Amino acid sequence: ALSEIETRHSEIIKLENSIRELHDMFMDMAMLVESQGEMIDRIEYNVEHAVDYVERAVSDTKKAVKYQ
Amino acid sequence: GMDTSGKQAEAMALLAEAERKVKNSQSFFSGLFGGSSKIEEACEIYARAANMFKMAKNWSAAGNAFCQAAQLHLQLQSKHDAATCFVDAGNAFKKADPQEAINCLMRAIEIYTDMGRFTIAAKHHISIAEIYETELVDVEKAIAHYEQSADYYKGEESNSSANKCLLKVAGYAAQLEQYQKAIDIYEQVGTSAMDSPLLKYSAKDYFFKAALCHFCIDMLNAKLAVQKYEELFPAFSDSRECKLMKKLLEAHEEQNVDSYTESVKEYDSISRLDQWLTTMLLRIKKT
Amino acid sequence: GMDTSGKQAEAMALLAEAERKVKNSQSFFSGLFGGSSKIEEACEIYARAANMFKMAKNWSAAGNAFCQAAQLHLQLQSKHDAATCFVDAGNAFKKADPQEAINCLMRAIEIYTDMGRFTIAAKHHISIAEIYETELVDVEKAIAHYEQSADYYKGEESNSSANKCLLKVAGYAAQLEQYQKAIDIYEQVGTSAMDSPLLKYSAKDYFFKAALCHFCIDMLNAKLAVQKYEELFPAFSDSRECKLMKKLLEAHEEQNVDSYTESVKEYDSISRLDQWLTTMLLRIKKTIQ
Amino acid sequence: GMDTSGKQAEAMALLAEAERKVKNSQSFFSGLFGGSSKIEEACEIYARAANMFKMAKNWSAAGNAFCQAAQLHLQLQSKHDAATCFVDAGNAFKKADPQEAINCLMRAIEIYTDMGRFTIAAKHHISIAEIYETELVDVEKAIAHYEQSADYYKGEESNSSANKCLLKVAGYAAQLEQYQKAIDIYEQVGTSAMDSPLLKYSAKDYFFKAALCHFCIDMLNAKLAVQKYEELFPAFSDSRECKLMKKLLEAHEEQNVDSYTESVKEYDSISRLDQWLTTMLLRIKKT
Amino acid sequence: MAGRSMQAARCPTDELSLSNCAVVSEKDYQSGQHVIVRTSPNHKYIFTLRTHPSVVPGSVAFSLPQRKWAGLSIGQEIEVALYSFDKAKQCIGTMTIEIDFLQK
Amino acid sequence: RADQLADESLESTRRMLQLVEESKDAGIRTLVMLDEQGEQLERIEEGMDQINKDMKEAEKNLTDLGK
Amino acid sequence: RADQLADESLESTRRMLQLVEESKDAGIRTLVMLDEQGEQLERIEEGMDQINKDMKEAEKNLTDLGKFAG
Repeated sequence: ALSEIETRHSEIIKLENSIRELHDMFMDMAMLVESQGEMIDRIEYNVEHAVDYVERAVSDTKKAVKYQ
Repeated sequence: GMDTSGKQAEAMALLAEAERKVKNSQSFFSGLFGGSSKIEEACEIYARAANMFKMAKNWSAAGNAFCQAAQLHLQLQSKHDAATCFVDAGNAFKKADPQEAINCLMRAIEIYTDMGRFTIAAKHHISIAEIYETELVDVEKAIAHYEQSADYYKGEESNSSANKCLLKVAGYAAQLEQYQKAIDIYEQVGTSAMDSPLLKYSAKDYFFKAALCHFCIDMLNAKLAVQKYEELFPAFSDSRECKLMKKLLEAHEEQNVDSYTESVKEYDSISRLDQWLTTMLLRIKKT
Repeated sequence: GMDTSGKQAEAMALLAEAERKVKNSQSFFSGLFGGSSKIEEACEIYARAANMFKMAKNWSAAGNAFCQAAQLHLQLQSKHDAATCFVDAGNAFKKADPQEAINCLMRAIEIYTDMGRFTIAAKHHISIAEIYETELVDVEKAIAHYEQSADYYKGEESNSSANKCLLKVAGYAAQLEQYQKAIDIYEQVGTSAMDSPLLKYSAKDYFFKAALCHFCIDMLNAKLAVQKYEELFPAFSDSRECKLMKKLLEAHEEQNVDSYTESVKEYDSISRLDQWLTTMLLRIKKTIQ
Repeated sequence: GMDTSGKQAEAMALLAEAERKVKNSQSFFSGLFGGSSKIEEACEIYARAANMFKMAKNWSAAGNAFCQAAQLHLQLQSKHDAATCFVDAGNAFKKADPQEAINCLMRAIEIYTDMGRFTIAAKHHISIAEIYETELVDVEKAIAHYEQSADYYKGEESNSSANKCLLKVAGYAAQLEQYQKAIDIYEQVGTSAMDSPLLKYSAKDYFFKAALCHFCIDMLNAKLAVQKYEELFPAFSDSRECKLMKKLLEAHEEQNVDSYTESVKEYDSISRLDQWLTTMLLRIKKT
Repeated sequence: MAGRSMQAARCPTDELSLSNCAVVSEKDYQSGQHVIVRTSPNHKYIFTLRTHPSVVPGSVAFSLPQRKWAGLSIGQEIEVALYSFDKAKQCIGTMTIEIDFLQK
Repeated sequence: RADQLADESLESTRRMLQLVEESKDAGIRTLVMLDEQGEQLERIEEGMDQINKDMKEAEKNLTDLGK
Repeated sequence: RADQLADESLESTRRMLQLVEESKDAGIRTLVMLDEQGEQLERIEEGMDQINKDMKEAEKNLTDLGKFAG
């Protein structure tokens, strides 16, 4: 009984250590993923803007060439 | 700082020479009609003068110069540039005075909708909704803008954004005591989350909120609603939400404040509650 | 809403103007021979009217106008733009008429894969399988589409997507078709993951499903495959799945339904079912005699 | 089946048309001087033929067609299309015969480094290292490619890719009874992981491996290295790694082979090891 | 007679609740009329109507014992069809009634 | 003093329950944002492919016209 | 009856230790990798802004030159 209870105490202290480590690790998870989500959002916006601008650029350049 | 106010002053002088450019448009462009690029560079100097103003920490002046450049730039050509300038003016006006930011954002919305860009229109609608919520007290306008953005996003199979917009609207409605819309949205989103394995675990909260908004309106239907959620989702009763709800609705059958007061205090003993849920419970359990 | 009705009215006006524009263009071609600006402008009008119309809450005719514009554009030796418009029209028809969307997506797949792009073709095949299986109650052509998507993905060494598609195909096959293909696919995916940097501890489930299929075939095959998995994968030896399946096999050998019932019930109680293990277990129980 | 056969037949027709095209086009260039459009059309025909060959599941001939198109295009004084054709030929040759895939990928690396770009060069180097490792046994070439890629990554400030390449190189070196280089790389990466708010959790593993590989040499050096590592990282003693190292050190010190084996078995039971670490521990037990 | 959709409501008065009669609006029905309340194809329950002024047209009121026996809830939509009792057969001669204390 | 150990074990059990529940609650929303990021990512990928194809064809046509 | 107490205790500790070590080892690699995607998307941003500026200047210069020629 003594050995079993001592082993259980070791197991519980390991429980708290591991769970707290994983918890801090997880808040880091969340922070990093939110930052990446924001910055990909900005990149997607800029992608759409560039696509539209370059499409109208080709359109007007081809129209100008046709004018020649 | 004030070395940036000095260049702000010479940016005002640049706006003055742009006034000279419009005077040229008045008088001298009769012979320089081909100087459309002159008007374009006049708009460019307007825009960079607005940029110097922004760097000078004059938000009102920066927004005014941005909107003036946008107005001078929409000469039936390069409409996208005019829309970008208008949204920049709105961003500049977000701080200080955001009222005209609202109108310029509507103008950008109209430009994009005519062009056909729906994602940008919905995002700007969400932006104006949030500026209303954070600046003004009107929620109805924010609710309408969020619903409209959700409609755009669902029109192009952008389901997640519409789902979140509807979730926010339903939460506000439950706080705004419109329980039919809240229950419908909560059950719809719960069923949608149940569809995919990724959001399979989340259905418990949505079912709980739908059941709460059911139980507030018609107490007897609370039993039927919790039952229906349970067979529809066999792993809903196991959830603490369903057990707690059953405890509250069964205690309410007999008039004993101690029972459900102890229940809610125990529930708060394991996890802190939110303003929405706490206010809901305090309102509902009074009668 | 006034906006919707006005959008629908101006879209009809624009469609009529586009039809008159194409008629006048075919007339002017002989009349004046201006080139091809007229046809491109008519296509532009059609596309603008179609986008406004799909903004107008109406979908079927918007997709039809998009298809007409895409056809007229492809008439001008332009393919990628026409193919993209075909894809958009099919997406619009998704909620209006599945068959038109399916046909437009086939045309887009053919043109794209002729160009040289396989990833878009594979994604379109996956979309076809999903749209077919989600609303139409059938698998076989969905299985074919998943297999084609996996093949296209593997052609460019995109292993993850092809593996996922093959896993889905094998799962559907086991649910409905024979278990030989399912057994082979599950064993292959399980054995190709002993060294997985991030999947070191789930090959057990794949091998367990393969063993369950073996048991659904025959007891002797069940046990032989059970050993094969045991020595092949040492970690699987200590897995709870190993003990559960061995207990089930030894129970089924002696013809005692009570042991099987208690084992399955305990397994369900400790951990939930998956709607695929339960069906196979029930089919096994049906043959206890 | 039928689709593959039809693709192969159409592709054979296209190839025959392509040889006819190249022959008649060179003849017409000689006799009429029509420019270079015909050569470009022939190159595009070769590219489409290679694409349809890959469709037909004939990777050797598809890669041959890609290489032919690359050679024809670079003969036309253009590089990027030739490099893309060469890398596509390598991808086709990746299966079946990768030696010519290796050669064409090396040519692609040569042209890319001639242009001046780094990232693609390092990616191709690591790709060739992977090809050698998976299809060949000459791990030395893989080590050299990893070294070149790591040098490029470190120079371009891409610390992550350089760290990964260095870790792989150290693993391979310590595998082939080389410890000094392995010791240096492992301790370097562990030190690099000191201040990392995230990699700090992983910093211990590199030090543990470094201590083991250093202990492959002698005992006293291992004790000094491990105590130095503990002093450098005060909390390293918290993990089971330090106690395991000390226990193995004393067990080897007092020739307690059975105790060493029992401790290794207990560690394996609590956490299974890999082939490499088990080999290292058995090598340690040999003396 | 054919049955028309309505809404289940709460009984307005305690005495009417004790009367065990479905409280309905005068504009919609009459006191003494018998109805069959259908919530589903397999759930039909027969009621006797008692008119009260407070009942809003377009809804039917049931008491809590009634709303528990009949599986009816406030705000739910319920189709009410008039019911005819065969007096040569359905007149209750002797009914076996179980009784118990409502309140502990 | 085994009863004190039992009481401490109960308190630690409660603490573990709270911590695990918080971790699960945050994990659910982590799922939701990963889904959102993938949703946006697919669209940006498709837009990139479209722009690349349009640009290749446009520049090639212009270069051919230049001759 | 303490025998089954010990049995459940050893099962509890065994499963706890293995599963906890699994999570701890697993998360590390993924989050070491996420920074690589972050820096790749940084490079995407840099190259893409340069690309956008390049086309903007090229198109405006082309329009100006075409106007000059006419």
